Amino acid sequence: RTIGIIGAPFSKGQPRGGVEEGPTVLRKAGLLEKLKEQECDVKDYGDLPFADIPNDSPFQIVKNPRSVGKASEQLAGKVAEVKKNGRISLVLGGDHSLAIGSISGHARVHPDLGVIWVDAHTDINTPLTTTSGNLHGQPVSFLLKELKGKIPDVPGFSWVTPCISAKDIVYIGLRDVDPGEHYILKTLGIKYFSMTEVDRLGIGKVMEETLSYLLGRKKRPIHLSFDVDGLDPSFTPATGTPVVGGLTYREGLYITEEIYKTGLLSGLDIMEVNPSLGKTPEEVTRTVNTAVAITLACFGLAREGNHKPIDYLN
Amino acid sequence: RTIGIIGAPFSKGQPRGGVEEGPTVLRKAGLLEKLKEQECDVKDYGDLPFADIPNDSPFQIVKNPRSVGKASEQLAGKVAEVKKNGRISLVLGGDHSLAIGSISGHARVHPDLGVIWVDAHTDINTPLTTTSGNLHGQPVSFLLKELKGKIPDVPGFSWVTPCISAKDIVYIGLRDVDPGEHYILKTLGIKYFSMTEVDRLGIGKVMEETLSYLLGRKKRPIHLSFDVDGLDPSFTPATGTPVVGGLTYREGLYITEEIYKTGLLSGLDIMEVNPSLGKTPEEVTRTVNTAVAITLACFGLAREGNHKPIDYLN
Amino acid sequence: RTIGIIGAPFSKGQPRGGVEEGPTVLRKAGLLEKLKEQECDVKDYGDLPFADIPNDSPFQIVKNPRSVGKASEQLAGKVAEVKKNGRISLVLGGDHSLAIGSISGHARVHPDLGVIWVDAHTDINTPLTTTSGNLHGQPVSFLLKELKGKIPDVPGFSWVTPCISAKDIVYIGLRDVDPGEHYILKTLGIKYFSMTEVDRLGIGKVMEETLSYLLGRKKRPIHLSFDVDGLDPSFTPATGTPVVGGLTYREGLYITEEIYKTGLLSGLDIMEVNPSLGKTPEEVTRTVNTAVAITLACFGLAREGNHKPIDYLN
Ligand SMILES: N[C@@H](CCCC[B-](O)(O)O)C(=O)O
Ligand SMILES: N[C@@H](CCCC[B-](O)(O)O)C(=O)O
Ligand SMILES: N[C@@H](CCCC[B-](O)(O)O)C(=O)O
Ligand SMILES: [Co+2]
Ligand SMILES: [Co+2]
Ligand SMILES: [Co+2]
Ligand SMILES: [Co+2]
Ligand SMILES: [Co+2]
Ligand SMILES: [Co+2]
Repeated sequence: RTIGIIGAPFSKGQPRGGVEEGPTVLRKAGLLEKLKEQECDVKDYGDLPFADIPNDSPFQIVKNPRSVGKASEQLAGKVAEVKKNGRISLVLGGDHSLAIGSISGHARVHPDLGVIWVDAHTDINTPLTTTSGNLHGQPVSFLLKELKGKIPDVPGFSWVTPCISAKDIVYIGLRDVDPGEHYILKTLGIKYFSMTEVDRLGIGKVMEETLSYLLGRKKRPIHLSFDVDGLDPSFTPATGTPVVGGLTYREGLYITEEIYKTGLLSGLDIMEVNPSLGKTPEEVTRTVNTAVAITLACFGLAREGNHKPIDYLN
Repeated sequence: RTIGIIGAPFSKGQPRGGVEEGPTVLRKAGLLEKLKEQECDVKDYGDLPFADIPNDSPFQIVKNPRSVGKASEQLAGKVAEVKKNGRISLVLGGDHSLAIGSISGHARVHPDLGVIWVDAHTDINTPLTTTSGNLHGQPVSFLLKELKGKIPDVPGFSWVTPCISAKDIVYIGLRDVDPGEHYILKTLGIKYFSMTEVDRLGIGKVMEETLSYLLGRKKRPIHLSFDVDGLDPSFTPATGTPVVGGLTYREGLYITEEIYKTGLLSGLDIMEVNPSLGKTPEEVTRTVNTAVAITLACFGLAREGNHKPIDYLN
Repeated sequence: RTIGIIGAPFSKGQPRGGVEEGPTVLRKAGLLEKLKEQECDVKDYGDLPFADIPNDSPFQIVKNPRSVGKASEQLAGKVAEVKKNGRISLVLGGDHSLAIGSISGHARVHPDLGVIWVDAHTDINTPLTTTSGNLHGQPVSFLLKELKGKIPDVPGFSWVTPCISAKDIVYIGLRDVDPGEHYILKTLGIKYFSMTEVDRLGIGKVMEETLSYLLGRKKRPIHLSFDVDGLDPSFTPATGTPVVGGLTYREGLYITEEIYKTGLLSGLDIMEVNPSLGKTPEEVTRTVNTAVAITLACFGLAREGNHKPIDYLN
């Protein structure tokens, strides 16, 4: 599998700025090295340099819209470039708002992509439904074609064009969804597997249906947006919006192992890892370690084992 | 959903007296407020004042029988009253012995009720089978019609009349059952799902069968007696009789979310929460928080989300 | 059920010597007493005294081959003796290398035995595939008939005769398998349920298939080799090779409860418990406690309860 690593040290989609350290701690944990330890072809396109936009007052309640909108616009470009290089874009980012540019850039090359959004949240608040104003909780609303007409023209996002339909996305792990967000869920008929469905069906059936749902009619490129708060904070504590009762370490690896096995993974986001929020140096390493393990699984690392195409017994 | 809150600060069903603080810490955690934050109609009937019965020597091995028997008799009355007010009785109690009065009072109004008992124990010891003498581990024996004839006339329980049949109760979560208790299980043919069955079937199937079992022939009012030690102590540590290998936070919420969805919940007990037993201030908050989350789920709070009947996108 | 307890304080199959304390801490936790508390017939054949083999240089990369080979040869003899006494051999050991002698001795009496290997590892490295040289990670390679011809004549194992076929063994819990080990897995067609399969099917189906797999054609004696690192280190931290994402306390007990229920358990190993590796006195007790609970389950202790064949209500 050939990857296109892209560091995205951004945080203006939410209050806490430690998420910008994401690319740093992840790379320093040997991610690139570990990918190469596998049969992975890796090209690191570096960390995107997000220049400061000192003048960026709120748009109504929406915070740092110009900074956010510009970082996603830039990202979208780098992603598109890697997708043109015939590589799977791996976005080691800051907050989840970056998803807007990652998915957008991906769709430019493969407009028929299907999205898997693992998160404890749906992040589909509109600028009028969000109560926090944090954009890392509204990325999905900017992308849905069905929602084009409700989203106001927010400074910094003029370049955006909704690229995915409500039927081309599956949510897995939900356990903290706002009222307006849930209204949108049921109204647009979005397919989701909240923690209740996971508990009911088991992660195997959940993944079986998710993949059947998105790859029913035909095979299409898959984009996986992975918010680390989708996993229980007993696994990923150094994250800004933890919610108890999350997916287990195992369920996290099962999800990714199944996605990889599709052979259709083409876009991947690893978001919301914030070292600064770790209560102890071990919570940080535990969060980073869990984050790396999930990434390796997306590119082939299997729990049952791996082996090159040779005769080990000779 | 309309609730009838009833505080039951009682502890004489067992040794440790910190359980009496149950109503206090639960209410102070905003339970009433959080219920109102939902579409819940709440009337708090206050904390029942249990006067001291200084003269209450053991009956054979059975401890504090008069104190226990009187608190359940009183409770039964308050429950019946709330059930007559057309409200779902919510009993924030002390020890599980109170179940005797809660279920009894409930049955007075709805004699056809079905019982779901979530606990790590079966609490069906008779005064002759119990080895500890603690009544919080014998409540079920006073209620079963099938057992009427074996239970001795214990001071304080003359007012009791067995109200439920062995076939109108399901156990979920069992992992610490005494020999005589197990003998009673198999002999009366009581339906139960111990941790082994949960592991075997999954919580979804367990709940599917539990509800099919109790609501097969017809729909009937449901009484949920929830002992917090049914959940693993990694979730509810501040409890008197913890047993490892318990139901998860998720399984706990799944159970309740499914019960609520029946629309038949009419009686609820939240028992054995003892702040005094928390090893740290966080074990207390973790136990209380888990206790509140389970209660909210019984009245509609869903992990996938909630929304009023309006147009959020306008 | 009648047991034949055998202490095996050995550690030369790996670096750390604290595993030799296994028999000691296990017995001192009341294991023999607790077995008797059940309807178990127990005869403790004592702790095998492994004399020092001061002169034992590496064989290529393989470490302490003579010490290891001799301890398994001795063990095999004691096991065979207990199996001749019509008792179920219970091997409280040190490292997993001892499996070589336990299974070998067992097969002498019941050559048709079936093996269940619960571990986070496959321990099927050959002296030429192992990279660590630690024999506790190669035991399975000495036993497989299919592998006879690749394994070099290692000092200390001249007495060995491969006793099991690749089709008479099931692995459960795998999550850290070496490349050569995985090559062997797929090539010999060994049946296994890694953590991925557990996640996919559930432990109930996994056990259903494992037992159907080994007891399909006919009923045969079952040998359970239980490496405590098969369970998540949140349960068994005092172990030499911990790997996160392991089987839960519940899954561990479910496995054993199901094996016991077969009535065919005839050989049992409880390996890799190392007190010296516990970060705190509680990690040690937690590891030992978990180890005892699993053993009791193999001999009848059920979570739903137990009761003698009498009338408890009289
Ligand atoms: N729904 C909340 C929290 C969303 C959290 C964003 B996320 O999932 O990216 O961490 C909000 O709108 O602020
Ligand atoms: N079976 C034990 C323990 C029962 C625990 C009571 B419970 O479930 O309410 O906490 C006894 O009879 O003392
Ligand atoms: N595969 C590694 C680790 C095996 C661990 C051995 B065991 O499972 O017994 O703990 C090795 O060969 O050194
Ligand atoms: Co999130
Ligand atoms: Co998110
Ligand atoms: Co209990
Ligand atoms: Co109870
Ligand atoms: Co192992
Ligand atoms: Co092993």
